[PDB]
Parts: sequence; C-alpha cells; structure tokens
Amino acid sequence: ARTADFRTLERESRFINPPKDKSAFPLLQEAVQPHIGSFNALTEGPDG
Amino acid sequence: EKIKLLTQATSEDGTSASFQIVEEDHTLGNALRYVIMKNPDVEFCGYSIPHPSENLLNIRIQTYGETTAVDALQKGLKDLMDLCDVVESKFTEKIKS
Amino acid sequence: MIVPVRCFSCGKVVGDKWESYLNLLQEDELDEGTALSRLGLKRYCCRRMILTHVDLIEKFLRYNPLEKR
Amino acid sequence: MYKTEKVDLALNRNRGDPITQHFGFGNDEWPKEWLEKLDEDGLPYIGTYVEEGDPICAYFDDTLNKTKIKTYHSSEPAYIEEVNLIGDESNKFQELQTVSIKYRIRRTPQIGDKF
Amino acid sequence: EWNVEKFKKDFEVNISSLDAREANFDLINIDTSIANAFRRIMISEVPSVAAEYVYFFNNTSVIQDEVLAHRIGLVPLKVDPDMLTWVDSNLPDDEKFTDENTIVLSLNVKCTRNPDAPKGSTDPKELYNNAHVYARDLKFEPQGRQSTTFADCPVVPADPDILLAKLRPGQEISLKAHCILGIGGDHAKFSPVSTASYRLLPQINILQPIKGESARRFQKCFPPGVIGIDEGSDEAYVKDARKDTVSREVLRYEEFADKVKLGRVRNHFIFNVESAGAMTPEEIFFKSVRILKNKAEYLKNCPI
Amino acid sequence: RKDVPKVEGLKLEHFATGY
Amino acid sequence: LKYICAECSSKLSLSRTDAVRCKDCGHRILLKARTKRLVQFEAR
Ligand SMILES: [Zn+2]
Ligand SMILES: [Zn+2]
Repeated sequence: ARTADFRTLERESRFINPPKDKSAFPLLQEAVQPHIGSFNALTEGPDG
Repeated sequence: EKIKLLTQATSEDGTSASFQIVEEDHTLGNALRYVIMKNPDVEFCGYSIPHPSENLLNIRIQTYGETTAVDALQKGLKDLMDLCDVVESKFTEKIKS
Repeated sequence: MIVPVRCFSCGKVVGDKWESYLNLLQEDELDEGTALSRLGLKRYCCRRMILTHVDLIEKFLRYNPLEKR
Repeated sequence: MYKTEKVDLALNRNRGDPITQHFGFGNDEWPKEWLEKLDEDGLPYIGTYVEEGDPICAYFDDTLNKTKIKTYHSSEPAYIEEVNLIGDESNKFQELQTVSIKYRIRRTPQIGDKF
Repeated sequence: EWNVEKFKKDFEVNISSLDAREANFDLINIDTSIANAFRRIMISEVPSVAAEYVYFFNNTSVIQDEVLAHRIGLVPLKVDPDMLTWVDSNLPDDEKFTDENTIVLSLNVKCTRNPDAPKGSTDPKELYNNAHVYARDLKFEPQGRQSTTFADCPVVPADPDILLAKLRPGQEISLKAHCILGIGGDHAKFSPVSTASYRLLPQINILQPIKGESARRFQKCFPPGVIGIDEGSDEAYVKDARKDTVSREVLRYEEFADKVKLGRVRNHFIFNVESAGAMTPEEIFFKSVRILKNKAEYLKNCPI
Repeated sequence: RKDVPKVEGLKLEHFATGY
Repeated sequence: LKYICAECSSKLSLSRTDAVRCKDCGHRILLKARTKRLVQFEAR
C-alpha cells in the first residue's frame, strides 16, 4: 500500500470550496488551543 | 576588436603567441583546441577561461618552428569550417535519404 | 501560485497541462504516474513539476476586492 | 517583497487644531514632473515604478502657501500595490489625513542569497 | 594524421527518428569536442523570438504585473526567426521598434460573472466569463508592412493552451508585449529547444559465455531489448546496444562481476533534440552547424 | 513490526532517448 | 470615480473636502482604483 499521496484533487477542492461544516485540518487548531483556551477560560466556564 | 593576440607573450619570430578572444567560451575553445592539436606542426595547445563571469577565452599555440601561431590558428579555423561543412552535407544527404 | 509556463530544469512546456492533468486524474482512476506519462512528461524534471503544483491561486482569488461577498 | 509605509498626515495637527495640510495640489507653483508621477488628488497611482527621489504623495500646505511633496526612502526600486485611505470610527467626521501605502519589489534570487 | 578527408571518410549520420518536434539521430566517429560544441550552440546560440518589452495598461488580476510579464515572455511563438531582424541599443527607444523586427501581442480581457449561473456549480468555467486567460488570447496584430508579409503566417503561440492568468469578475488585464530576436545564453526564454543532449553508445563486452538460466537472468538486468538468447546455442549476445540505459544492475551480482565489462564507445553519440515549438529539430541542428561555421569564419576573417 | 509496505505494480519508467 | 470602498466593494468619489466614509454602508476605509496608465515591464 502506498505510504503517502499528493492529495491534489482534495487540495484543489478545498481551494475552490472551503468547507462550510467544521473546518478541515483539525490538528492545526489544537496547536493554538493554549492561547484561545486561556483567553476563553477567564470570561467563560464555571463561576463566571 | 573580437580577436587580439597579447603582445605580452608574443615572440618576435612569432612561433609562440597567446590570443584573447571576446564573447567566447568552451563552445569554441575546446573545438578549436582539438583542431589545432590535430596539426602535427604545433607542440602546445589547450585553452583557458580567465574568469567565467567575463566573456573571454585564451588560446595559446606553441609551434615547432617554420610556422606561426597566427597561421596555425588560421588553419585550425579553416579546418573547423570544413568539418562543419562535411557534417552539414552528410546531414542533408541523410535527410534526403 | 499558478502553473509555470516552462519546466525549470529543461524547458519542456508544462503550463498547457495543468487542466489536462486534473481532468485525467478526476474523470478516470488514473494514477499520477500514468497521467504524467500520457501528458508528454517522461523525465522526472518535468514529471515533478506537474506532480507537485499547488495551484494556490484558487485560494488567492477567493478574496476579490471588486465584488460583494 | 511587500512593504507598508504609513503616510499619516496628523504629525502636526492636535485635537481641534486646524487642518494645515490637505492632500492635493493648490494654486501655487509645482513642476509638472510631479503630476507625471502623481494622481490628480495628490496620492500616487497604483503600479507606478518608484525609486529614490520620486514623489510619493503631494499636498498644498496651508500656512506655507506651497505644495509639499513626499519622497520614497529606500535605494530599492519599487512598484506601488495599493493606497488605502483611512478615516475614524467616531460618529464625528473629519478630513482625510492618514493613508497606508503598500510597495512591491522584485526579489529575484541573485548570487549571495541563502537556500 | 587527421585530415578533412580522413574525417569525411569515417563520419556518418544515422537519423533513427524524426518529427516536427523531436529528433533522435546519431553522430558517429566525430570528436566529443565538436559534438559538445554542437550541443551547446544548439541550446544557447540559436536565435528565437519571444516577447521582451511588455506594456501594461491595467492589471487588476491577482497575479503580480511582473509575474505576468515573465509568464508572457516565456511562451514560445510559432514564428520563424528569419522573418524579423535584430533590435538596436543606441537607437532611441521610441524609434528602435520597426515593422521588420518587432511583434506586438495585445491581450484585453475582462472577467464578468455569468448571469445564468447554475446552482451547485463549482467549476469556474460556468460561473464566470473569461475567468481563465489562455495563451490563445494573445492576438497578434500586424504593424505597417506586416500586413503583406505575415499574412499567410498565423502568428500564434507554439502552444495556445498554456494558462496565463486566472481572473475573477471585475478584474481586468490590458497589455501589449513587443517581441524581438534573442538567444538562449542571454535569457532562458529564447532557448528554442526544450532539451538538447547526447549520450555515448553503451558497450557491453561479454568476456565469458553466459549459458542456461544464467543468460536468462543476465538478459533481465538490461532493458528488455538489449540482450538476447541465441536460438540454437543457449547463450547471451548483445542484441541492440542503443536500447540500454547504463544502470549497472549486472555489477550488483557477483556471478556477473567477472563475466562482463560495461565499457562505452567514445566516438558514437546519440543526439536527441526537442524543439520548443518555434522550429523543427532538423533545422535547429542545421542552424547550430551554420552558427559554428559562421563563428569560426568570423574569427578567421576578423583582422588581427 | 512489519516492514514498510511495498508500492506494488511498478513498471519501467526510464527508456533511452528515442525509445 | 477613482476610489473603491473596502467592505462595500463599490465605487465612490470625493470632492476633496468630503469625509471618507462609504456612501452605502458607512465604512470609512477606502482602496484606490487602478486607472489605465502606460506602464512597461521586462519579460524576464
Ligand atoms: Zn523538464
Ligand atoms: Zn462600504
């Protein structure tokens, strides 16, 4: 089985039509999750 | 102009001389050196590019005497012309065939 | 961002081949090697040029400064 | 390469002080070589080749009664990309004094560059 | 002794294949010096025509103006270079451009959205009008006396299907590119060949007989049409040497590490010239020979 | 640990010039 | 007739004494308009 692949068709599809559902590249957002979560934990979550 | 032999290495009998050529590189130096080396009258040949970023070429021919580097270079150039002509004629004949 | 007119290493024009490559890849189950073979690219210098083009101009065009969005 | 150069003209006016400079050309003496590079309103065009000494933007200064030009500060020949006019977000309206210019320069890979 | 006649007696040309784009011939019993000289003259000094000095009226496209100028100057033009002469330097730039050495390629395009835009349509070929600018859009126009000279010549890009710029509605391009003569050694856009190279004919010296299954695998090392099995005497012989690409898979096996030598004949080149669309490879080689000859002649007749 | 999977169905790409 | 609003993306104009703001959506950012000039390049 091929180890990898140029997902060229998928790349052109995601260039033409960015998803309207949850964004692709989920692991690119857990990377920034520290900063966003830090900011969101001061004005949201338990006790206000 | 394009071709001028250097007086710094020319000899009064003329049997040894060094030529500096503009707007040329291996593409002519190697072929001319081969053709001149085909002359059994000459001893030394070979070409040197002084600096690649400058469009210059040096050819030095040291004969064995009775001749000149000037006439050796002329003979080499004419042999180059004849060689190109025979290549062209053979190519055209094989195109016809 | 957009397909280059000429292959860098050699000069074989690969810029009249991007849409043909995409069509060959999507219409049929043609693998990339087969498509690059059928497209006139047999040396790897040409083959990688169309195997590895991103076409970022699509993402670039979706921000038009002269159209209501 | 893309370079942004703020041309904010509020360098002198301060919180109600009169607008002493307005982008454009007044009824004074200005050589036509400026207009050759400058648009009718005093801002430059888009996609104009700029070097050292070329005007960027001109304006007729009120107090001095003479048009004031601005020059490009770099020894790198450049092309303009955009000229974004800038206002204010307050409900009160003002004149135009801030413009953001983006420049373009061809950074072809020459010998000495790191790959 | 080497003489012109002693070289004409042995030199030969074997044109194995031909085409309007790609040639594959042989030069035999010629020196590597001259073969290399032909190759380099062919790839660099053979003139061709490509747009150099662009003029831009508007470019609202996503593509940078200089990037578009580079792409436009790259594209080959189906123009015989001999139809137009060379351009000047000391002449005023308002007057250097004549009707005998310059080709003008306008390109006016305006992308506009298609009012009958289907639902669910993703492919831009339906949602926009003239969204894609192809090299076919470069439309030659005659100048002055060009009408009665280039009438029969339909000046078009050697590939009309090369993509120039992808647009969006409202965005516009409006330019005029001046084409002139140039050479490859100046800029790579004037090189009239996609490639031009040779390779010496591989030599397979079989020293000891290879018999039985050993010759069967010895054949599988080379490309399929290089080694053959003799009909009667089961052995290995060199069927077609040219078909072989020197990969030295034999040398990876110890049973053939002493039964074969992969030499190479030093005077038998295999050229392969691919035109860039401007001319034909046979004429490219012809002009390479003519350029070398005229170069030697100019050196010869130039006063010392 | 099983070895790296092999890209099967591979054919001969490099043919000499003119071939 | 040489200006483009940012958010509205619709052409507008100024009298050189009028405030910078969109005539439609009240947006004060502007982008300039590339008029048809005569600019030349080098296809290299
Ligand atoms: Zn290539
Ligand atoms: Zn607006």
